[PDB]
Amino acid sequence: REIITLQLGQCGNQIGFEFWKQLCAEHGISPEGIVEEFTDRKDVFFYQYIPRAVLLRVIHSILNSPYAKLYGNNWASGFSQGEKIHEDIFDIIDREADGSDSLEGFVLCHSIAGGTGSGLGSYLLERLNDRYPKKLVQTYSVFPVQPYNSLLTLKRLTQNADCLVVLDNTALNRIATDRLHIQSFSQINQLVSTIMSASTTTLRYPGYMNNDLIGLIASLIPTPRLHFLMTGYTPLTTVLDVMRRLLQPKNVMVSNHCYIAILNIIQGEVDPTQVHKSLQRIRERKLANFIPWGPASIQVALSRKSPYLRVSGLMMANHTSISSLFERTCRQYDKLRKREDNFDEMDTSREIVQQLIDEYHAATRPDYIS
Amino acid sequence: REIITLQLGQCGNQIGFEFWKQLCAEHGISPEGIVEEFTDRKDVFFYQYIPRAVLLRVIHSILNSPYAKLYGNNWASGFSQGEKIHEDIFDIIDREADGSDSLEGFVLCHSIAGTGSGLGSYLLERLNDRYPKKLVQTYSVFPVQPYNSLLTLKRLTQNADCLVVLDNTALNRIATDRLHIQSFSQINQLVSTIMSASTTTLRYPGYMNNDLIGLIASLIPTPRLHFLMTGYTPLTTVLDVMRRLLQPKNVMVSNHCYIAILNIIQGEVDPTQVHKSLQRIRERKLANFIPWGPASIQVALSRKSPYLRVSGLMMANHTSISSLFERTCRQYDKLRKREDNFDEMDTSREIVQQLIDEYHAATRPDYIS
Amino acid sequence: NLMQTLKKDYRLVEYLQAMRNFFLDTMYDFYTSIFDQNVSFLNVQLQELDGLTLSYKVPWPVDIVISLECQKIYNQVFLLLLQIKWAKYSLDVLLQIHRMFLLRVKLMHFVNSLHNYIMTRILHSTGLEFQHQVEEAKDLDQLIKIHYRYLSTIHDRCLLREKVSFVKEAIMKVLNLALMFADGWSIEKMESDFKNCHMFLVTILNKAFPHLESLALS
Amino acid sequence: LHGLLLDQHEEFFIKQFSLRVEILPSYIPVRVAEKILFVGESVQMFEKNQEDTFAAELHRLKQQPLFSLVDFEQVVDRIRSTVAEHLWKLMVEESDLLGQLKIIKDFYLLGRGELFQAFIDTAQHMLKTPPTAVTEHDVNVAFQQSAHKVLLDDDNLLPLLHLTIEYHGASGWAALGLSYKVQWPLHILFTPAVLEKYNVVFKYLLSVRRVQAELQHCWALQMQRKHQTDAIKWRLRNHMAFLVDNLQYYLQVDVLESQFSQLLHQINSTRDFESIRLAHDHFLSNLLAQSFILLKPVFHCLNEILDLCHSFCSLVSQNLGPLDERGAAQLSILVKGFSRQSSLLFKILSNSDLAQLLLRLDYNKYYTQ
Ligand SMILES: Nc1nc2c(ncn2[C@@H]2O[C@H](COP(=O)(O)OP(=O)(O)O)[C@@H](O)[C@H]2O)c(=O)[nH]1
Ligand SMILES: Nc1nc2c(ncn2[C@@H]2O[C@H](COP(=O)(O)OP(=O)(O)O)[C@@H](O)[C@H]2O)c(=O)[nH]1
Repeated sequence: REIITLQLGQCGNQIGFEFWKQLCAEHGISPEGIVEEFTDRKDVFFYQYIPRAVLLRVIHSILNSPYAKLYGNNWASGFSQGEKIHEDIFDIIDREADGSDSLEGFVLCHSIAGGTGSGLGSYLLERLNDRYPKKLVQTYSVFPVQPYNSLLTLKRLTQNADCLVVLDNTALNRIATDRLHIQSFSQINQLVSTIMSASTTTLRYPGYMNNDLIGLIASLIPTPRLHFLMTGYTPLTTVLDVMRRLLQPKNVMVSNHCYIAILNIIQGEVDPTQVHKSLQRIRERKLANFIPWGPASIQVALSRKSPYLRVSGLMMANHTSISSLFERTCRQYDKLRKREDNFDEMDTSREIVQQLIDEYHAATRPDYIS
Repeated sequence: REIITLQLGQCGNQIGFEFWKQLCAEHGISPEGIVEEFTDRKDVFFYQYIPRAVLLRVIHSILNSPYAKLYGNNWASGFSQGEKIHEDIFDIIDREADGSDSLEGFVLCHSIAGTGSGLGSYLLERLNDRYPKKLVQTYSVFPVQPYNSLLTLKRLTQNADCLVVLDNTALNRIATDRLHIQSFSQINQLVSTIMSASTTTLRYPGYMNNDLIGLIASLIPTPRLHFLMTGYTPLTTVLDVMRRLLQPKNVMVSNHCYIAILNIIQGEVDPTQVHKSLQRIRERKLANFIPWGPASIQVALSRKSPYLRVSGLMMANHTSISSLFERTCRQYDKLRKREDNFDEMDTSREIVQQLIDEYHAATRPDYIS
Repeated sequence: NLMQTLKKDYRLVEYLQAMRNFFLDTMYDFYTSIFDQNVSFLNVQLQELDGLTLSYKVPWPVDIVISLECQKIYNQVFLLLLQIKWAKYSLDVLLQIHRMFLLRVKLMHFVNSLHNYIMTRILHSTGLEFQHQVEEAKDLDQLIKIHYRYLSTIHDRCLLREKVSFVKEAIMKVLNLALMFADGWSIEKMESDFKNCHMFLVTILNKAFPHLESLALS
Repeated sequence: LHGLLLDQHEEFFIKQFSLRVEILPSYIPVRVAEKILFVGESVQMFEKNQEDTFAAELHRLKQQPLFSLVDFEQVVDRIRSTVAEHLWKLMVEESDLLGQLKIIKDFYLLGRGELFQAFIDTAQHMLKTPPTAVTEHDVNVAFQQSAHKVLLDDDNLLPLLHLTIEYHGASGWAALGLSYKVQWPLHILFTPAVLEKYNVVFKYLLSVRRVQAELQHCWALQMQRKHQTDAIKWRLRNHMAFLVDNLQYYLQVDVLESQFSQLLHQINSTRDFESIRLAHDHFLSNLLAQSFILLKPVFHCLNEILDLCHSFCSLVSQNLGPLDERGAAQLSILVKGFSRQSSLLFKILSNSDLAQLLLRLDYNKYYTQ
């Protein structure tokens, strides 16, 4: 069960290469895509070694790197181009699907703010649901005329992408100043790659459960509407030490309210006996609020750090506070609507996202059902 | 349940470092934060080993010490600079507070004599804001200076959960009497001994007093009267110690009566003779208490650090502490008529007047109402 | 040989030292969780109004010393001790309006004085003597006697065996004042009770058999 | 010493060999009987100087006119520790005893779980039907195809796993089993008895791994059906019935990867062989108890959740439109039974169930039931 990855837009093509140079480094893979001498299951991302990538000016910058053998700005303008290269790119996609044994999902890296992303990323999600109906489409989208590109795209991600992880540049640029002291794009991307890498740790190493993308998402998303997640990377030592740093909003890249379900990923060699002791004290302290309506639990998983390269940690959070970020955007959208062929598609898009923010604000009530 | 330390200004960073020196000397922890081979529960004051220290010019001096492996002059000036780095320092607190499993208290080492007094004023109002279930004890140090002092009092009168006075003048007296020095680097040698021996029951577990709230709330009768003074005579049976403790020559403070006495015994004394010593203290009656509430004297046994002789410490709540306030108070009225709103200074003068007026009434047979 | 392997380890002596240590630090965190039930919830807490029967596992070489009817007595003193730690901690965790504080010191003292009496003057006096005695054990039998002469005396100094409804109940009923006053956070009707039961306590204990005077001061 | 028994009349007390107790001698303890059977099976399965020395010692005992049990063990315990030491070499260093144990944890204890989800995906239709005499080999080619399907290629240790079907003495999964042909040196430690209790665990663990997989497929079926008012009642019960199995499928890495962490420690510490024979025997005994298999009530309650969920996931997959023709009339039957079983297990919980209830009630939802 392999996952074909697609990368669109400048931001998407840039983070992917930094995600690729990170992944092949964790394994014994030379930049020439050849194994070096120097158990780790490597089939999920590599084909027999070539990564199952489809990259879509910046391409020249990639081929000039020593990793060469590894393989306008308006929403309307980006879409029009898509329909014109409709047939051209799908043969690239289709041939990769038939080549794989049992294709499972579609990882996509794109930015709503990015024009090409706001035009070409949006078009694929409708076509991907049309051609292949039984394939999950999960995207590592990243939030930043600017509000327009954002809200118009959110209209597609709420009905096409059955999963999504948001990465806000505002909080990322903030974290860069306080604990990294940078002031560029070339520095903040270093931490972005760390998130995507540890996000797919349990899949690349043989474990007991979590052997597919479905094995991670299904516990998080209960309903087709509540399909937005958040990440948190603490190390920038026991099992109880790492969790107390996760729940602090000082490290989560975000700018009543309660979670839905938590997934914890530990990449260290900690003694797995005291993890049940850590959870007990957490329930005693009551550090995070939950939903009363439905049964939920806090989960944790273990794995092994790359030996060829100490405890790290990544958390997957499903919080209703993420709705506020939408409101801020849609608020600015209404601000530009009253100041400036049909101008109607942008009207229905504002209405459908109203349901999403409504669903989350109604989710934090004891009567979210019906 | 752990306690986090914070060292403010040149003074606080000085007194804390030397206290961390001796504390690491008592424990079996080499200066390089690595355990030495050579019984003590140390999770409260150490993290697995790095101390839970929050230091705030002297930073260079600390780094220059071989212990590098162990991690203007206006009050309003300090208050402004604190808001400037509000989230700058509180992230360090929050990364450690939430980084601590179950935080228990907040100890503070600061001098109200320049910027640490202003920054310390900022922390108190701020710590009460966010953390409502966290103890705040302050090991403040006492001696244009009257201004900075009186404000910190106004903040300390309602924010801090407890307070331990340490006046330099009385400490200056011990510097010459039993040491024959006349130095800053020498007076703190006693202050560290005062600090280390104060929390011995918490670092070496016993039967009683396994939490800091267990020690203080026996003394403090009401949140207004939350001011304490200490005693340390040994510089011999249990009766010899306590009698040496009630002599005013040893109290670190420059009618009246006590509120409650808590004693620390760290020697190898026998628990057979302590209850009789209290009797001879009552019969001979070397001290008086409040006439209203039935006051008691407490004493605890402990174990001295084997990695390091009978010693002892005394904690007191004495109403004679009112005189110390009245001096700076008089000093304030002195410079007020002697020389953008200048109105907050009057608010501070009103509240500190309340506390003093409560002291004088606290020692009367009609403290009710 | 048995005594030899009992200092550590068939170290019977080593096992005995741990026994009176895991009750009578560590047990502070255990009870504090109970302040804020289930029978399995406690076990994971331990492994981390009057019930909580506690037991232990003893190997055959020491089974003859720590008998079965010996566990209950060790359990008896543990139950009563916790109720003292309870009232002591309940009136301590918190911090005519201020008139309540005068009822605090007038009470937080009294329970505190009693706690200072049971633990220090009794649970540490005989304990210090008992260790100095077992280290001179020279017999299979007398080791039982020096041990059995430690419980049956510590159950007498701590008044739990007889004169319960005559003396012990007084401390028990005034302990209910530590519960009632803790929740509320009628006031005049408390001192009328408090000044009565406390005077009832001294005017009853005044009969003092002699070791009771160590607390009779207050 | 040679791996074969010279008996033709049921004389010796050793008849995959086993051990006999109703014919075992009286004065000989059962402990040393466990030692003997291990050294013999370990050589039979295995098929320098350690041979002649053992012979003369055996012969010397025959000249003693008194059989002293203290000496009979004195020579056997060396032989056991001798063959165990060399076997431990082959099990770890060349084969990555430790190497064989790692292989066991993988295939018997579902350690390589990714192999068994693709194995189920292929060997699904050829097992739901009642098993017959041909499906025994019809699946072995699928399992062999599965190991090559995840690029795990090794001509070693692959032909050692031959799936068996208990046929003629019912679904196919109820009779599935996995046998392992032990080598000679490890035959003393791996009797058909210890390999039997391993086989029972493999059936139960494979069952829950099957129901979670097909259940996750239902999750992908609702998500696929994004655009009926009653259509939401599925996921309101599916996601409900998902947490009862997923969390049931947790605590397993916290009981396997923990107990296995101790057994792997017990060997690398003690040089004795008897410790291995008791620690490993103790290690397996916990799996029967901690995994809630021996306790009938917890084993009889969650047992109903398994086959109840089968009907649910099949019902939603057996149609392509909404549950209209008595389908919704059928869904309302299971919820009346399942929701009661949810509170029923909640009463069973209220030694180790805290490690299960903590995860189930960290969100405090079952408190409302
Ligand atoms: N995180 C991240 N975001 C990026 C990067 N490069 C561009 N972006 C985002 O892309 C947006 C600009 O889009 P742009 O690149 O002009 O779109 P294009 O002209 O269609 O490529 C900005 O708001 C950025 O937040 C990158 O390297 N990292
Ligand atoms: N007893 C004692 N007092 C000290 C020591 N160091 C500084 N002080 C007092 O601290 C006061 C000055 O504090 P200051 O350095 O201005 O604090 P800052 O403004 O925060 O840097 C003086 O009045 C000193 O009496 C010390 O080591 N011992």
